[PDB]
Amino acid sequence: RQNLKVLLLYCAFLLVMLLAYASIFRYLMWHLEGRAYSFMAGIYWTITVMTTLGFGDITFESDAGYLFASIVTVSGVIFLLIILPFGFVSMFLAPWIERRLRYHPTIELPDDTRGHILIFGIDPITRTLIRKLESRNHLFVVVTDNYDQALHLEEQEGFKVVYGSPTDAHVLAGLRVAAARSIIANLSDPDNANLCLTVRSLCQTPIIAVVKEPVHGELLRLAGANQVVPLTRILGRYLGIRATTCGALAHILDSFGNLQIAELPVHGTPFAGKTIGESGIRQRTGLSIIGVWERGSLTTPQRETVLTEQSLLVLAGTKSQLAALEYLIGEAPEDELIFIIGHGRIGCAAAAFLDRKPVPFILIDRQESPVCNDHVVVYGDATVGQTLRQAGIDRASGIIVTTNDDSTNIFLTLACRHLHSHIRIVARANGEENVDQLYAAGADFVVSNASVGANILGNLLEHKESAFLSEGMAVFRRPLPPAMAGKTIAETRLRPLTGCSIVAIEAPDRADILISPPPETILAEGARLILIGTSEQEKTFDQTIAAR
Amino acid sequence: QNLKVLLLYCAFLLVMLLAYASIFRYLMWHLEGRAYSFMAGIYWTITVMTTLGFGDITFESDAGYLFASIVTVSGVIFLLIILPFGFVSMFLAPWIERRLRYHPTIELPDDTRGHILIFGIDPITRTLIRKLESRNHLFVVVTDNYDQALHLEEQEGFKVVYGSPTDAHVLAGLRVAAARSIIANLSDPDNANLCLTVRSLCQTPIIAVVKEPVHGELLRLAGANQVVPLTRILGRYLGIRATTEDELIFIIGHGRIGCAAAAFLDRKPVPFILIDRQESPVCNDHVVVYGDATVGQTLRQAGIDRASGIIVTTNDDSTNIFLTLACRHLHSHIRIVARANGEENVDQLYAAGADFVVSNASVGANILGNLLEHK
Amino acid sequence: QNLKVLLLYCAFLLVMLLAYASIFRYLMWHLEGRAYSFMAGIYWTITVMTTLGFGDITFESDAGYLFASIVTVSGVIFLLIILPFGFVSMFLAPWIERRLRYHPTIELPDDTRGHILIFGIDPITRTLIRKLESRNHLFVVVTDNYDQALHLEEQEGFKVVYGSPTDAHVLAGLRVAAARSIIANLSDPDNANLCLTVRSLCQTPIIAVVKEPVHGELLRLAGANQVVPLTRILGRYLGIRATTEDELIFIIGHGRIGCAAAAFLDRKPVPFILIDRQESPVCNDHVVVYGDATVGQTLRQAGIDRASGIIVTTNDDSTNIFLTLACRHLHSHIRIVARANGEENVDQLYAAGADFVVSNASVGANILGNLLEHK
Amino acid sequence: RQNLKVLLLYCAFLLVMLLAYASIFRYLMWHLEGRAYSFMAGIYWTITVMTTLGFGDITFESDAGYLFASIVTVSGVIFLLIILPFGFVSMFLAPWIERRLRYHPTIELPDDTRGHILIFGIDPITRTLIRKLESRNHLFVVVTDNYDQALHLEEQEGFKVVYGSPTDAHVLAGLRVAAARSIIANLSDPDNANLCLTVRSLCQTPIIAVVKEPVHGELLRLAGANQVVPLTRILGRYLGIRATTCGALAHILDSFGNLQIAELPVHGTPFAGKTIGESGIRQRTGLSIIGVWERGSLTTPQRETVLTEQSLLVLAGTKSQLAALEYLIGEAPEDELIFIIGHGRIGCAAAAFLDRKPVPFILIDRQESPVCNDHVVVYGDATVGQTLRQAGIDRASGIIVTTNDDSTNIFLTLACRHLHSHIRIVARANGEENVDQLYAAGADFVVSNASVGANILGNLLEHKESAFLSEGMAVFRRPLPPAMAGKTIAETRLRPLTGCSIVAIEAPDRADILISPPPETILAEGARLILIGTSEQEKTFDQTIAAR
Ligand SMILES: [Ca+2]
Ligand SMILES: [Ca+2]
Ligand SMILES: [Ca+2]
Ligand SMILES: [Ca+2]
Ligand SMILES: [K+]
Ligand SMILES: [K+]
Ligand SMILES: [K+]
Ligand SMILES: [K+]
Ligand SMILES: [K+]
Ligand SMILES: [K+]
Ligand SMILES: [Zn+2]
Ligand SMILES: [Zn+2]
Ligand SMILES: [Zn+2]
Ligand SMILES: [Zn+2]
Repeated sequence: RQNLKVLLLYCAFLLVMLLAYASIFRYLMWHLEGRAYSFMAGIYWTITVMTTLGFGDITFESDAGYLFASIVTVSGVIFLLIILPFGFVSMFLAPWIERRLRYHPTIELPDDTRGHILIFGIDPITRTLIRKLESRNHLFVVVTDNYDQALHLEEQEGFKVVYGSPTDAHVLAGLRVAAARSIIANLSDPDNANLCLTVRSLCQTPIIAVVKEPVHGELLRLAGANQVVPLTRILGRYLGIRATTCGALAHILDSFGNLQIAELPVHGTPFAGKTIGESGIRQRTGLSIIGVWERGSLTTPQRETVLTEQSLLVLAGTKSQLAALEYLIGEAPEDELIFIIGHGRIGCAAAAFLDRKPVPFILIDRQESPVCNDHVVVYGDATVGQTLRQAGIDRASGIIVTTNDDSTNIFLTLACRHLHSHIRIVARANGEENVDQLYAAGADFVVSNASVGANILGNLLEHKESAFLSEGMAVFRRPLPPAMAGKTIAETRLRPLTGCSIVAIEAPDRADILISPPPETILAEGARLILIGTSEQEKTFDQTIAAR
Repeated sequence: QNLKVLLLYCAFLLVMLLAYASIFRYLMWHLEGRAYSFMAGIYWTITVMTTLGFGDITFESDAGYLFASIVTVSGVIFLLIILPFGFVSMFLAPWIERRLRYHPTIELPDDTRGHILIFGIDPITRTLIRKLESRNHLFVVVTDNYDQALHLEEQEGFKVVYGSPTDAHVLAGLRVAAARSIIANLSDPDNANLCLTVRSLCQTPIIAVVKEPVHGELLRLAGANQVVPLTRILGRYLGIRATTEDELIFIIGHGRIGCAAAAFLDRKPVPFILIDRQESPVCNDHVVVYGDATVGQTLRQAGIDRASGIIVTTNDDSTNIFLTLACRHLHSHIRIVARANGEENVDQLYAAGADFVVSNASVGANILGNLLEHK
Repeated sequence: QNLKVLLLYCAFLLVMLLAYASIFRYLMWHLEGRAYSFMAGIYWTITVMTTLGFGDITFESDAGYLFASIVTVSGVIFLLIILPFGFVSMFLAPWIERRLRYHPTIELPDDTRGHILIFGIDPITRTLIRKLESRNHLFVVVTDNYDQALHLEEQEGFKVVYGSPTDAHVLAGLRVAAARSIIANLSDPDNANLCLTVRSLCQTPIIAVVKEPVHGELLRLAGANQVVPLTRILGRYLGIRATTEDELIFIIGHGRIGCAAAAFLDRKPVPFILIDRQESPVCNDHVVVYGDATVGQTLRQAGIDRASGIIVTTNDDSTNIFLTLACRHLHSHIRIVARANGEENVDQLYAAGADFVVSNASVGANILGNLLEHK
Repeated sequence: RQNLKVLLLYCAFLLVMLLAYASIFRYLMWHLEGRAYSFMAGIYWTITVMTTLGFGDITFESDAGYLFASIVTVSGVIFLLIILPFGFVSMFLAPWIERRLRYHPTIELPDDTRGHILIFGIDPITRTLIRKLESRNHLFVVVTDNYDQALHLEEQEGFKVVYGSPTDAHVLAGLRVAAARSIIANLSDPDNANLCLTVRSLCQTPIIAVVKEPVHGELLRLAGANQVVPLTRILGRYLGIRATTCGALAHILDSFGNLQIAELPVHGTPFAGKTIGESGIRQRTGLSIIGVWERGSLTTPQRETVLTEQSLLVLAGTKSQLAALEYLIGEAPEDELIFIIGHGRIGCAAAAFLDRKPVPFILIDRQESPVCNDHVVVYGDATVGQTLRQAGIDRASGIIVTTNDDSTNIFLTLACRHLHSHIRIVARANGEENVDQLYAAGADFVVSNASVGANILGNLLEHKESAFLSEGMAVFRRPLPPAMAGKTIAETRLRPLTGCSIVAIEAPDRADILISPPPETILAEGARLILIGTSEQEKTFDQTIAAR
């Protein structure tokens, strides 16, 4: 842009210089020496002089003609010999060298820039959220106050990088935060607080803050943030659920008090190896298989679907419906004891989780946690010798390996699995490049940080048409009224009446479900509906069915 | 400088021109018997050196060949090598050489007078500069830190010099004698060194910002014309804002300021609690409640409930904000006074819930600024 | 690459030449009725583009003027801009661009086979390289450390790649499948990661240098074809050299080696004293006498007098030298075995008084080297 | 050198190309078209073609002539249009940019380099030894293994800088250590040991090692070093001598057992304010004023010389002669108590000194000395408040301020002198740029590290014709034999007879001395000689006087 324009702007000047001279010449030849020259001769002459070719076939004779020739000559040397080779070189050669040779840190965004997604605080999660959602070519812009880090992210991108204080309002003004589509506040909690209060001072643009300590959750909504994600606590959960010898029930959401969305690791459970229709999970409980999570993907349930031990079943149903699956697994193993190696915010979160549903564990680390005063820790280097065995890794029913270094995690998983082939080992993979290797070391399940993080933010980013809608709302299930047996969702006109929206229609006699049905969907008899609206829209719903 | 070297070389070139154009007209006459008009001589000489080469005006004698060969090369050496080099070197070097690698300015020009020497850059001084360059005073900051001279050179509005502020030779190059005023905002021992050294070269007025108020008379002693105990003052402004029985003021942060503020609330007896993480390396006369205020029930275990005032005094604004935000959530009616190092965060401490905010940079600049034009 | 782009552009230029020289001869004939020999066409075309401009062969019709104007510019664009650029860009860029700022090599060519991947550079491997490039094997070292890739790139004899040795995509670019052998000389957890990852891409032989000998079977388990417990071995070589009653051997230095050596002198019961400064982060089974050996009567308070042998095992050669020098001064007849990390200091440990010197780099290279060509 | 040669080598080729072409042309014109051209025409043509001037007055006509013209044309564009502008630019423009833009670290010395002085371990002392002895333009070469430090020393020099391991023998080989004049080993003691053992492996070049811990002195001579300087211990001495309220006697050398070279701070002594002849120091004791040290300079004593309080008197005489000056000062003040603020190697050395001649002191510091277990230290920050007064700085007779930071030293000296105007304050100046300011703060005397260091090394460097001669020798004084009353030193021919050398001849009845007398010096009656030879040369001396 700014360099190419300067180029052919200067070419327009040169062509003007040409056409001018070629005519001044034809004038002089006529008015000085009495020679009528064709126009092309004027061009041909002028070119020949400036370019310093100088054929000498067309020359002047009067001193006056000498002067104008001398002039045109120099004008060739100044503008075709100096500037034009300079400009061709300066606009082409400078970018390759000046910008690799020394950083020219981008400090501001263009005036017109809109629709971008501001990333504040780069790390494995966000870096993975970027590589994943640039598959829709969103304009991802990351920001850093760290000069040497802006260097790295500028040479390898994918995403434009800005260098500056994320709290300085003037900086945020140059980032056109008002015209932004969404802002990801992935800094420290006090910086996240500063960040939000500052953005709320310039605009109202949606801010998804990733909070470290879950207690600071309400404090960041308070700082302005539209949605808060306690990632460290969540990953701890996913670890504690994966470690419980027999796959246990995990509660995801309490939609008012009507419906519970939950999940279940199929491992060590009578549904493992068995299929969906074979297990007949919906039939015996009345539950709703809203989706199955196997190989890092969200898929719709099928009857012919075999549940691997590695699988995770999402659920939806009443409190007495979930209860029916805590008995269809369904007995706890005697002498449970889970080693949690690593007392980060995650290992601590996981230990807080295994506390919530009482399973005794041992927290092993090297130094004491700067954050936690409520967890007793066994102190000692796990890498060095008999440390795990002195704690008694022998009577353990599960090892959760939670170091912030993947290479170490691998080496423990490798060390444990060698030492005990049959025990449940759950590891944690910061960088998702090491996921495959924790499995290959012997991990029964691997929780990739980057992957789980990106998936949450990603979903919260493209659901951001109704994510703050979904926030502060209740989701419910309604047995489809027989009056609408055979009628379209569109023909029924449910949303203009009630305000609720259909997200899923399952079969009357099947574990199969149709999720996010199109407006042209013809309803069926007995088909069980599951919708999302306000608490009060679930309410006025029952009329607009009775009304019409 | 670089421009002078350019058109000095253009004067030489025009001399070369007028000379050659006349040597030519001489030769044509004295070698081959051709009288050429002066303009023809210029026109020829230009045509040769510029290597255009029309060939309408040529010599014939071997002698004429020689002078033509000479004028030809002189064109290639001075219009083909130097003049494109010089146009490129004076224009292209500054954009690249100076962004690409630092050429640290080590000295001030001979004639430089009326400048205001800044020694020890920080939020205060940086704010004193943006504020008093609205009268376009020549602000010159100095640092012994190479990597810091880099930052301040690319972003300016003030020229930056790299060198030891205590080395007398350095101060001599800074023309301290002809200076209008000197701001000594370093450590107390450095400030002392700085003054004793300037008093050795001149008598130029020196406004020293003293950290520990006891060292105040020691710096006037080092030469300083006026001494400003900024940390003590900001503590005062905090203690005054927090009172305005069962009075009880939490002071979160035991810096020199929170300690100054606690020393202030002592002077007019109001009971307070000093909360911090580590013990103050400077104070042995204030009892401190030790514990991280960010982590959980720390403030409540001290009893933030029967408190009539919280003074939030961390040296990090983002943390101050997050406390003010945390306190005001926890207690809507109590007087919360916060402190804003960088004045970019002032608005946000208010927005968090601060009943009053004391901006360091702002209060500092205002004092120095006033002391500078009242000088 | 860069050379190809050059004479590819020369082929285009010669095409431009032969084309123009014929278009010209055509025009002269079809425009003005002048038959020109082919060489005249070349000679003209050269003369125009090169901007020489003799003016002996010129057109007269406006049409001829146009084609001449065209050929003229085509000379200025392709002989005046690109050809001097390209000669400069392919020649001048490598000397400057690559010394001036690093362009870190991130990947290996498609066809690269028969190479020996080095993972984890240090005195041993660096010595294994200088020794086995006497058969001109393609040694490629890898590092995730940017500033270390710089050093190893300017001083080589081995190509350097910058990247995570555990990232599978990185290993894919290194053509690990077509590799001849891989040397895993990282930490034990990294070595484990490294192997499990290579075993995921290929089955290429991996010689892992294991630090703690207990992790030996764990690395064969990670895939490694052969495991070398170098630290344990060097300890052995030290313990053997120090015996060869009242036998009593001082082992100065409680590294993995001095600890290995002490474990060795345990296996065939000879009483010793382990002297160090801090406690070993790895060993809880060796009692150590704590105290700085450099500072005064430390060795004599332990009783270096009734000792039958000193094993000097510091990870600094200059210190080892200074101890060996200090001991041999203090006791001429006692058996002193020292350890030489860098083999540049071997001669000096002898010269200080070492009865035998165990060079780390040398013993390491010899083992790996043998394991590499016996492979 | 290497770049200029490549330039005019290429100019020789160009002129060859010229003279060749100009003759090929004249040949062709004759053998192709039948035109005899003068030689100058050939040059003139050839120039005109290659330079792309192209007058077109002299052209060919045959196709053959076209070819050779086309050839000469291109040869102009390749060698006058590409290389010659490149080479003019590359040899001129590269040094200014390539070398400022990125370091090209000098890794080796030229083959022929001899007579240089290798500096190993740059610091205030050596940097001052360099600025001082480049006033004789010696080739000072400093060496460092620190890349970022080689950068600094290369841009500011004065002295060429080499980058490499000073212990690596190959490195030392490139430094041509064999052809070296002298080597200064100013590294750590183990590095100094390594350095010497390595140099002794390549050559025998003289090595002056600056030893930190004085106990390691004999260990470095053992490593090869020809002379060892325990600088830290010496500076401690100079501090302890300066602090003793009344100027005390300090013993410099025990030449066998015959003669003692000593010194005396004149401060607080009855010679202060008084002159040399007025005090009549030589007269009452028999001592020899070998030189006076006032303002950082070594000067010959004069009778009309006033001894300031700041002065230091060097001495030479027997054990009973020095004794006579420990009573002419001469009484110790009651209640002596010296604060030594700073427990470095120097403050510790100074405290070890004030121990040797029992004066009670207080060692104050912040942390405990990693090196000393024999000095009890009062721990506490001296900058912070009542720390000095709680130790009782009130009953102190002297403060020695010995921090490794000058700005702090200044601030203490400034703080003490404020607190106590009359007490003896001795400070220490690392960098000699701060010396003036310690005085201006109130220091009664300032010991500049850099200055005292350079002066020792400097002297040891230019005395290196007889420094190792002076080492292991004894210096003596002899009452000039009356037989040589009126005879020259040269006429006497003392050195070929005895082997001793005259360094000083003083007057029979004067405190004045003539030092390093020229060979043409006519002796006098009673004039007292002081010479330097071997222990055994002082012996055989008494014959060669009795012989003739
Ligand atoms: Ca991996
Ligand atoms: Ca802000
Ligand atoms: Ca060596
Ligand atoms: Ca100074
Ligand atoms: K012509
Ligand atoms: K003609
Ligand atoms: K021409
Ligand atoms: K021409
Ligand atoms: K030309
Ligand atoms: K040109
Ligand atoms: Zn915890
Ligand atoms: Zn305090
Ligand atoms: Zn051990
Ligand atoms: Zn001591």
